Amino acid sequence: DIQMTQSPSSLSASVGDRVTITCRASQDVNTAVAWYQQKPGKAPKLLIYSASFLYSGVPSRFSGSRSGTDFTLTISSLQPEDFATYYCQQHYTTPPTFGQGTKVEIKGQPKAAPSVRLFPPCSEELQANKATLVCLISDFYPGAVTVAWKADSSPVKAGVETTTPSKQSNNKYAASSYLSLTPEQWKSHRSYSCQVTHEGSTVEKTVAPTE
Amino acid sequence: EVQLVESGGGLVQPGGSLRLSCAASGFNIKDTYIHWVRQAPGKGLEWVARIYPTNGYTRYADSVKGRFTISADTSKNTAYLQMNSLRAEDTAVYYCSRWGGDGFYAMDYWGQGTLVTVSSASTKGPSVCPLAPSGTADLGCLVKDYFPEPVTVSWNSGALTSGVHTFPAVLQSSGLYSLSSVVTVPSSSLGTQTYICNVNHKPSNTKVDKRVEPK
Repeated sequence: DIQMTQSPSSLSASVGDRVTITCRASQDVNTAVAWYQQKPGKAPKLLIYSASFLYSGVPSRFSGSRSGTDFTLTISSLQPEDFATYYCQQHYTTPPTFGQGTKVEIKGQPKAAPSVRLFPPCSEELQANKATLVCLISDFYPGAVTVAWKADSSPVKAGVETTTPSKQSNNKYAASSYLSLTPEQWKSHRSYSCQVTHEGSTVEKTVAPTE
Repeated sequence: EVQLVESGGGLVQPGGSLRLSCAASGFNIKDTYIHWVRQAPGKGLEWVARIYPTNGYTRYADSVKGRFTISADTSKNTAYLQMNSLRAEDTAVYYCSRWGGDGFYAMDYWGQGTLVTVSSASTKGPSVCPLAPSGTADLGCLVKDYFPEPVTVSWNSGALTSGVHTFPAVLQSSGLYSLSSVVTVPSSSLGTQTYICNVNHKPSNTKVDKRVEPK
């Protein structure tokens, strides 16, 4: 079964950059290769077929080429409507297969540092022998964030559930991290800590059972 | 105008069954192959099946054989995917697609996609509890362990709008959702002003209120 290896998985580019995306086919596929663009919540749109033929209505700053089993999509000068995910696909044999995708992202304006807000358990959960620490992370850009939890000062990996960052309406990002505990666990430690690191700045917040 | 329109899709249980449709217009199916392609949330595209409606010749991907059946219908200009023995990992957006014609084997037209969720989780309203606050303070409501999406959260029956931030839900390893909603309020309002979060989970026909108080 023929695999398409796409590189890189992600790229932040400026409007006007020459951008190149590469697909390695696992075995020979001739020139039976298409490229697609997909925007969030939409269907993929065909860009290039038979390795290098530009589909009707696609701007000419797009092109595709081949060396061996290496396939390449070039965008001569990135435009705003080009920020998107791109996928290659071989259609040489059945089944046809796709690359994993390359996300071409905006190299964003000044960063914004996250607000971190960390809450201890509810009574209602304690009384039902459950406990949840809730770490809410808002108003950050870019949308990449490292969440670390600590008990006293020991790293805690167990029972962490963290969302993928999603764009607020103000175009900054938010995310949530939940640490599930038993009451026993909660009471066993002096403090717990939610640590958020973003673009080289660490925001730590802590909560204690003894008030 | 060539168009492909899909219908069906939704939540189903593992073991269960669903049928998708792909109504073409602007061309004749018979002139080309119709495909199904699917996209697990946050992942790539995975081809699923294909049919030449002129004769009904099908092909399938291994992960679906003996489970899914693609079929077509001349008269109604329509392709179908019958999905049985569903598993959690068939969760995806399902697209239908065509080749062009003759020797043009790229997918030039795609339908808009339709989401299929496969989960063993049972319908359930959330356990809500208040997140007590320690210029301004932060207070909130934890909306725990519901299924399926979505929930709507208001404060003071929709009257309290400034400082309100309702967060996207986490899907937990258990297969249930939790989320939180917070309000930033004047510290001088604490212990005096009434703050109520109102949580509505239509799928379980459940509305819950909780008053949030300092401690």
